[PDB]
Amino acid sequence: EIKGYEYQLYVYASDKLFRADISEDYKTRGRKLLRFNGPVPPPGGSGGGEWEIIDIGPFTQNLGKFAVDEENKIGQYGRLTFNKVIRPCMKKTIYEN
Amino acid sequence: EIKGYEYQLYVYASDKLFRADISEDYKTRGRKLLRFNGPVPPPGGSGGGEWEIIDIGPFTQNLGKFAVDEENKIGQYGRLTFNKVIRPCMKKTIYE
Ligand SMILES: [Mg+2]
Repeated sequence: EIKGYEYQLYVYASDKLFRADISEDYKTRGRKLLRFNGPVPPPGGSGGGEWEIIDIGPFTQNLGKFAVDEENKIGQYGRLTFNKVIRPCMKKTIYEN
Repeated sequence: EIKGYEYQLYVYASDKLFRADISEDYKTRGRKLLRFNGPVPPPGGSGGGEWEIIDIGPFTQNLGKFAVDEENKIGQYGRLTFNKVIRPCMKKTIYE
């Protein structure tokens, strides 16, 4: 049976974007702020669309390897070694309108 | 009808966690790194569970208000005024 939930929210406050991580008890509906960090970059890039959770199989792992390979051309964090992609992996599909 | 895709990935590299935002064009299949940011905290808390996208209706807006009200007790960023929660909003279900 459900023990509770964790939520990850992108919340604007004072015109700035933050990531908030919240825990919630199923039985009491009592809530806890786990983390509040930012400002964070907005999700996505261009175009409207709907977000979905996808699995983290080989295709998603190779997207992570792509991202690290590209970042290593930039070098902002030094030379990085890809380890793995973790859940959740989110995908937005953008339809031409 | 499909223009392309965007991905938001949590990727460990050199044992540090980063958020990577990637675009993919449907017609060319080309991929672009939009943003790479971190180190970031891992999503969720301890314990496993399954993630889903939820809507940003009143329940979700009130979670955002909860968060801003709580953060305003500490004040690491000063005093904040809640504006809104945007998409995507993610929910992880934890089972007993
Ligand atoms: Mg959907």
